[PDB]
Amino acid sequence: AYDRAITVFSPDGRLFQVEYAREAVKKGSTALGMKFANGVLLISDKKVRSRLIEQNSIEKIQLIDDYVAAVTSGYVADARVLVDFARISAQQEKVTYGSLVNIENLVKRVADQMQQYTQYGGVRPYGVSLIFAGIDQIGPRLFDCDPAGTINEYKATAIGSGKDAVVSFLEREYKENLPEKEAVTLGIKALKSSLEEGEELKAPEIASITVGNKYRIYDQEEVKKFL
Amino acid sequence: AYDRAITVFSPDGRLFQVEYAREAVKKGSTALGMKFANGVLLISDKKVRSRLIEQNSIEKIQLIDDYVAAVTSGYVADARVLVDFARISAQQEKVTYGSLVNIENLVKRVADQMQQYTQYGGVRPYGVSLIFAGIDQIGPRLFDCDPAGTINEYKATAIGSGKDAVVSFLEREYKENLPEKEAVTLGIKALKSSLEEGEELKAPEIASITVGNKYRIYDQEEVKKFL
Amino acid sequence: AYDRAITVFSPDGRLFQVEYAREAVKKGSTALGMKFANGVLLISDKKVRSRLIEQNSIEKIQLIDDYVAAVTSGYVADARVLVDFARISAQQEKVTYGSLVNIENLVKRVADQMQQYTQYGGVRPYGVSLIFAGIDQIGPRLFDCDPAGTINEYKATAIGSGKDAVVSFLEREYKENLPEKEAVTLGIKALKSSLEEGEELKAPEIASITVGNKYRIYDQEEVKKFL
Amino acid sequence: AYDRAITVFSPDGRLFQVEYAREAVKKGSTALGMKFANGVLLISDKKVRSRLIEQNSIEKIQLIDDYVAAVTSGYVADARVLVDFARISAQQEKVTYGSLVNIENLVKRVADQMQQYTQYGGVRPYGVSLIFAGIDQIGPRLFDCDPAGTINEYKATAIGSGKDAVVSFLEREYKENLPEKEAVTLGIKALKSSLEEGEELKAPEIASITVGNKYRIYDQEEVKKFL
Amino acid sequence: AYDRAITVFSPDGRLFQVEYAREAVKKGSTALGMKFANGVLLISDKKVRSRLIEQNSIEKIQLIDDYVAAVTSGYVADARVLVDFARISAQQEKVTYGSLVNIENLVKRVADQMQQYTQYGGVRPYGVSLIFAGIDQIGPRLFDCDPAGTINEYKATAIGSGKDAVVSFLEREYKENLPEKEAVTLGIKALKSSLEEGEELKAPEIASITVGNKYRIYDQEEVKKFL
Amino acid sequence: AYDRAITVFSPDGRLFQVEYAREAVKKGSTALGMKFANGVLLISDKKVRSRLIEQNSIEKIQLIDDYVAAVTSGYVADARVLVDFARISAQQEKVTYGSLVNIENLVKRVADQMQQYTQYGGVRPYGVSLIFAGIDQIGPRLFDCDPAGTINEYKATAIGSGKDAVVSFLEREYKENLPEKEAVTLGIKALKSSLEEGEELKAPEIASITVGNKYRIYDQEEVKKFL
Amino acid sequence: AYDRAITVFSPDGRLFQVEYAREAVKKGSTALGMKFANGVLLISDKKVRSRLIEQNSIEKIQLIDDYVAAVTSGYVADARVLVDFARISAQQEKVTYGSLVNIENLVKRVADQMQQYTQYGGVRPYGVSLIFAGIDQIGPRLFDCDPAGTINEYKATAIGSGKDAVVSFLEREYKENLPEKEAVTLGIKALKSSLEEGEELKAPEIASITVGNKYRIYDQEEVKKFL
Amino acid sequence: TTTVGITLKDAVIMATERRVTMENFIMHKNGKKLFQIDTYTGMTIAGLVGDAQVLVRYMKAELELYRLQRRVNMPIEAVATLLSNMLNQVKYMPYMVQLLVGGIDTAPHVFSIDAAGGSVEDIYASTGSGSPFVYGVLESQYSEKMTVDEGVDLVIRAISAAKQRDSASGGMIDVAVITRKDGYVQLPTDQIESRIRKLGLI
Amino acid sequence: TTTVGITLKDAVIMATERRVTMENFIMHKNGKKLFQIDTYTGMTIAGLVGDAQVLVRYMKAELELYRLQRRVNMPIEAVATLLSNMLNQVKYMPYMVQLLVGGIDTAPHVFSIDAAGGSVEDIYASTGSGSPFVYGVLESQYSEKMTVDEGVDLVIRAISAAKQRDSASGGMIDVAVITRKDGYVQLPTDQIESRIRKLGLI
Repeated sequence: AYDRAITVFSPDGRLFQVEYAREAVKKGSTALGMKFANGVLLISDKKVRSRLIEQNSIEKIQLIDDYVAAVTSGYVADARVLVDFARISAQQEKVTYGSLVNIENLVKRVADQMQQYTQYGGVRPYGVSLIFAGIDQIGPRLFDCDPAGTINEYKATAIGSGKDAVVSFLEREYKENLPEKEAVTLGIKALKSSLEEGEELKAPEIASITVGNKYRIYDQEEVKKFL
Repeated sequence: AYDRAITVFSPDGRLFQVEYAREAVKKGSTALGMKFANGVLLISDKKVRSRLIEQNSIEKIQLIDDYVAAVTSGYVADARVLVDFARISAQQEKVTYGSLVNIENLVKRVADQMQQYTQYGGVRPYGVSLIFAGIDQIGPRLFDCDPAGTINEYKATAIGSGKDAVVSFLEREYKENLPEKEAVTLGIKALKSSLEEGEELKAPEIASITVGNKYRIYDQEEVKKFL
Repeated sequence: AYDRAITVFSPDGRLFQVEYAREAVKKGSTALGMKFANGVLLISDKKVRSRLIEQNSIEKIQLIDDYVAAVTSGYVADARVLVDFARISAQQEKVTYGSLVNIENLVKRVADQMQQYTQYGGVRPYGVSLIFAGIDQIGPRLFDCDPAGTINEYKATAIGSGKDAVVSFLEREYKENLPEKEAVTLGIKALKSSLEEGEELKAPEIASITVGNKYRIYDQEEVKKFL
Repeated sequence: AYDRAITVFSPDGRLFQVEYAREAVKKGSTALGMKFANGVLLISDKKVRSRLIEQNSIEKIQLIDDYVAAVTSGYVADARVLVDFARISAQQEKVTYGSLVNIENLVKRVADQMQQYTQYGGVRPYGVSLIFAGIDQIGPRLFDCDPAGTINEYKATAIGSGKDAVVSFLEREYKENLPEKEAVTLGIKALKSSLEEGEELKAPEIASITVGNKYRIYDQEEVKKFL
Repeated sequence: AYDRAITVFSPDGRLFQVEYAREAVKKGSTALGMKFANGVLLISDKKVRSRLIEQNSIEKIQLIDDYVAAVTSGYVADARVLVDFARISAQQEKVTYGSLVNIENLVKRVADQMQQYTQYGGVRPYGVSLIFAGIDQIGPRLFDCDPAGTINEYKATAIGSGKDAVVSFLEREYKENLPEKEAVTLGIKALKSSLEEGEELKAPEIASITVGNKYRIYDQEEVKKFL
Repeated sequence: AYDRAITVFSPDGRLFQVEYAREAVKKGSTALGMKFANGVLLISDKKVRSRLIEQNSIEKIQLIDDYVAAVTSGYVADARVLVDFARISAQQEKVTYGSLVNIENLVKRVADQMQQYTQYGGVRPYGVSLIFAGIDQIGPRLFDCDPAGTINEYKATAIGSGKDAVVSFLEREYKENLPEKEAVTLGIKALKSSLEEGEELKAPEIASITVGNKYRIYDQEEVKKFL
Repeated sequence: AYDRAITVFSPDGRLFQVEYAREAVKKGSTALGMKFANGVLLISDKKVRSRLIEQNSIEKIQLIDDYVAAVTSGYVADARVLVDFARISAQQEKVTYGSLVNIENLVKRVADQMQQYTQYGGVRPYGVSLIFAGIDQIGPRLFDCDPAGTINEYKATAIGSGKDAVVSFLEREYKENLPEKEAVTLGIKALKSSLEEGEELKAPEIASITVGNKYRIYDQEEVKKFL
Repeated sequence: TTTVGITLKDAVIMATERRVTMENFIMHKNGKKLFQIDTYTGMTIAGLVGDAQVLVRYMKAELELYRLQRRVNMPIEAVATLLSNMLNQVKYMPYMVQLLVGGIDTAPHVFSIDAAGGSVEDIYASTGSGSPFVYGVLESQYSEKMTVDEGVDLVIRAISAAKQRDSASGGMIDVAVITRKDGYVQLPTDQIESRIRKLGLI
Repeated sequence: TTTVGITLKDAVIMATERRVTMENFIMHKNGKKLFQIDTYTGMTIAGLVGDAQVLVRYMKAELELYRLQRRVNMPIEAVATLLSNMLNQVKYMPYMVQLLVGGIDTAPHVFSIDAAGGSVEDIYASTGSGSPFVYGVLESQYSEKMTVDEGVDLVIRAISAAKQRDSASGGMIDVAVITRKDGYVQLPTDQIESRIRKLGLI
């Protein structure tokens, strides 16, 4: 019908394959990011499925460079490809101009790559949602990207299965210009509010950056004294 | 049947995929543009969906150059690609000839790009409607572009979901050679007339240009003293 | 069946997609051209759909060069592409030989381009009908082109929705070697005879050329004193 | 089934698309050619559909060069492409060898081009039948070509809708080594015998060539004194 | 199902399109070849369908070079393409090595070309059967080729509609090392035995070659004194 | 439906062809790998199907280099292609940088190759699961790869038909930092626990590596004194 | 369904087109190979279908080089292509390194070529099974190849329709390190055991090679004194 | 070869001679070196004849195509910019030409373009082997306040001086006058012949 | 090599000699250098034989193809323009030729084209090593008012002078006359032989 390949419009004007790729995002891990006073932070949920898995490869926050980080949801194999594309794109800008001035343009290049996979036949769209956060010449930034390629800027946002629960919590409790300690505490509470009734939060990964400094990844002990 | 891929004519001679792309336009935001005395203005409706969105990335008027602006409706990811194409096309003309003499030719290049995506198999058409406005050697201009690639010049026009309501209002109240203050006031009234019974107009973005000067984006306070 | 893609013959030997493209021509605007004493003229109907449209971009007679003009019917976006192809093809001949000797060869190049889009898979045919008129080394010429690529020469011909009504009128009243004033008067009468019972003729565009001179576009006032 | 694209054999071993292209030939104009004493002639029927058509572009005998002529039936747009291919192919041989020795090789190159369009997917076959006649180093020649690419040599042959009626007449009255005047008279009688009971023959085009001389196109008055 | 395109295996492991191409071979003309004392001969049946066909273009034995001849059955247009390929392939070997040592390698190159058209999608197989005969460094050779590409060597073989009747006759009467006069007489008798009860044999074409000499085509009178 | 080609998303967001490729993995041989004190080992089950097979080509542990080994499950022909790709990729890194620092990047290159075969049409995904083990600059590593391209690090893992039985055993008995002798003994017990009730374990292949040394393949006698 | 083109997995994880290609192998001629003391031999069954076939082109053992031979079953045209590929691949190794050290790598290159025809769309798999035997630096080798591309080493193996009957016989009577005379005698007995009850064995082709020497093809008389 | 182009208050005057040297020696006396390329644009050519004639045909096609699409004439500065891009793109396999472009879009302009694509505007300019003699005449006699008739006399005198001193220049003088009110007007040969008699240049 | 082409009131006269030098020394005395390429168009060739013969075959094919599609003969100026484009396109790997094209579309024309594609019209022109001697004869004796018979005598005298002074030229003189009323007519050798006796050029 109108649900197989992308280069079909539906009679009422929807791309079903793009919508079906959004369903794969809803089955990914839940992650969130928030803006605070002179900085931005990233929080991603890490659940354990077995004691035989080496805890360290569960890195859910990928550094695009020393000042830009990303978190992904959906198909991990598709997400890894997009993260590698972002890293190469970031270095190309640094080679051309000697610096990276606006993070939004780096996000747009990633979004353009995903958009072409929804318009040209012979390929399927990426089933990945991304959040970009970092510091550029204009200040702290926070972006999202969807399988279609839509880009928005946020003071706080979430992706994954628990996106609705986290966003609803931030819709009610989020405040601007908070200290980093307070913002991380609010983020943990927002993420906890999404856990299926009964499940307990397990030590997540937190990464934050402030103006002037580089990205800092929270150690497991520092994360522990937040729960 | 005749509704899947573009390179099929219907028995009565319609391209259903092009028509289906027009349905996606009807679900976009409502925007309008009007000609006034020695100038042209652009008005785009900006509705808020959450307090967690950074108000500034909602830029709905994109400057192709210092003298040409555009507004889009439909798929935002497809629209962003077309806007980037227009910006590169505008700079190519400036490099070749040292100046941009006719805006209509820039619009035609954009329309040619969208036309080829309705005739060559393996791709889907752009689900985007565009309005172009600016000052060239011949004077103030106002153009529209549709997913098929049709181009028309107007004294006043609108795109989006509320296109019928705005156009009907302009069909009855529009007057030529109005002052910029009066024309913006008429534009706000035309846009208000489209809001679903009950909803209140929220601060939109207004951009205007006059002969001799460059494009000027209205500040949020100046927009406020028009409602 | 045999109606989807072009590279299928029907059991009785028809190309349905080519025929379906002919249906799109029947929904276009009505235009006509006539030969007169030492010249040829082009008449195209211009109806108004709104007072918000700038009357000037409704140019329905496109000059291929200073001595060749064309009028199109059907999809305007497909027609614009073909007109641009004709203009480039005309300039290539002038570069190669220093002049344009036979208009028929320019028409054949356009027709060859449309023919390949009815034989090679992956594309759809152009839904455009064209009329070519001008002065070459052999004299005044008048040609037509169809979506399949058929070419014929005429003393008088018409295209569009009202093609049957205009042709029937010319089948009965057309005379050769008329003065330009008389020929334009006959053309207006022929075009009027096609208007749906009740509708009134509105100021059309008339372009004529005589041997020795260049193409002349009728001013709106000169057109007015013909109705 | 086995009737859509060419690169399918039918269970009993037929190419339906090739056969369907033969049906389009049966709807073309009727033409014939005959060998006579030291020469060969071409006769093509020209019927008039309107008095508004310029009688001169109805040229149904196309000269490949000064010594080879061709007549076509079926889709005129496909036929024009094949005629242009033959003209370029003829000039390539003259450039390479300084002369054209055998017409049969020129016909084979045309037939090879049509054969590849019945074996390679993505294209449809040409719906054209051709007759080639001329003088080469071996003498007067007469060939036919079909949409599949079959080539035969004949003392007399016909193509088009009235092919069966003309061939049956030549099967009974044709004689070899006739004078040109007698052969043209027999050709007109053969062509007349095909007209639907009631219709009257209208002035056709006749082209003949003799050994030593070039092709000669009959003037309309000389054709008239044969009916 | 498994009968449309070639790149499908049937559940029991057959290529139906290859088999369907074999049906087209069964509708071709009947031809045969036999080995005799220090030589090999080719016999092909030539039936007449009309007195208007020039008897000379009915050449059914094509000389690949002065020492190799071929006869084909099935689609004549496909067969002509394969014969041209063999002629070019034969000359390439002569250019590379200065001579042609083994005919079998020339046949293998032709068979490889037909094999690729049964394994790569987008094309249909050749509906042609071929017999190759000639003298090489090892002696007289006789080969066959089928649409799939199978190659066999024979003391005597036949192709076409009457292949079963001729082969059955040779299965019972064929003898080795016969004189050329006797072998041609046996060949005519074998071919006669296939004619539909009632039909009379008509003058066929016979070509023979002996070690040391070149190929010799029988004149029509010499063929006549064999019936 | 949504189960044929890859570039279709299912309505609920799954790639069925990727899932179907996972079923082919479940029919492969069972293999496992474990981390121990300063080392990592690989164990693969080798069953005998006939006494006519040369026992030596049953090599199930392939050395990517002197310090990295791999074991595969699923289609052996697809697995051999991936192993060759890994070997070439490993040597390219050594040529570029003079050494191999992180095994994870080599695994990622293999996973990227398999990911592109699940997103680009015209190909099918690899039906192969892989386990990578070796020593790099950071220490002993153990990785897995799936047909989709998912990568995880493990202290112990298994692939193949008996993957669930082996993993469940390791979920209960696995301990870290064991001596190589103890770890191999635990591995054999884990693998034995998967054999269909009744079947007896047959001499498998064991490969282990320790920090500082190269990979060592167990001789058949040394393997024997473990059962 | 899942049985047409290769790039579809079946729900339970099988490639039906690969399986269907295996059915074509079961309809081929029966061949076998055995290892003996310091050597390896090849036996292929040759049945006669007519006395008109030249007995010599029935060569079923093809020499890849002076030390490697191959035998094929299934489609002879596909098998001939693969044999030519192996011969060119063998010479490329000799050019690069000056010698051929391991036969297994030559077999792997052939198997890689067949594997790509089961993963890339637009082609069908080879319907060929192969057995490779010869002497390399490591000693006598014996390999098989299947349409999928699976490779195994054997002390004795068989292919074709009678593969099950021959393998079952070798499963019970095969012994290692036999003299060449004894091994050939066992091979004939194994092959005889497969003939349909009633049919008598006919003189087959036997090729054997010993360490130090080259391949030797048995003369028809030497084969005769084995039955 | 001698070409000259000058600007006045509302006019552009361009003039060249006709001598062409090919395979050495004077083989053509009445060559063409002044071309109209648009409604209000002219161009003069110096250097290799083959390269110059190709460029003239290119500019005629480009300017006509530009006029049809934009419904306006190409501005004179845009004409020079387009020529500059084409010549610079092949600067290492270049056209061996020197070009002058003059016309009126809203004001009179004269542009000088070299082989490498260097374009610069000037009130007057001269190219060819006879150009330095022309510059001497213009340096001492040109005035921006001259009338059209006086300007025509000046270019005739300047080229006549070049013909006396440059052996590569000669032949009859071609003059074109460009104004908005009259368009591109090529002066008749009889008028220029009359002018030289009245001026005293024989 | 000596080729000449002149224009008259309604006629074009072209004439060349036949001497060909290859590997130095006179190896051919009866070469062909005058070709008919259309119904009313001729061409003469000077320079390298290989390049010239290739161009002649190219022009014959192009002009015949142009005639079949346009149903009219290619104009003489269009013939020179087409040749100019081909030569200029490969100017850095050029044809080492000098060409003369003459004929009548509605008036007589003679065009001279160099290796780089420079084309210029003239009333008369000459190419080859013997051309400067021909120009001396034409400078002092040519008149636009001559008849066809007088024009034939002039080109015979001019080439005869070149044969006396240019060692690269020689052999029998070939003459072609082009008119609308007779088409392309190559004068018989016996007539030219008679003319030289009557003219006194031995």
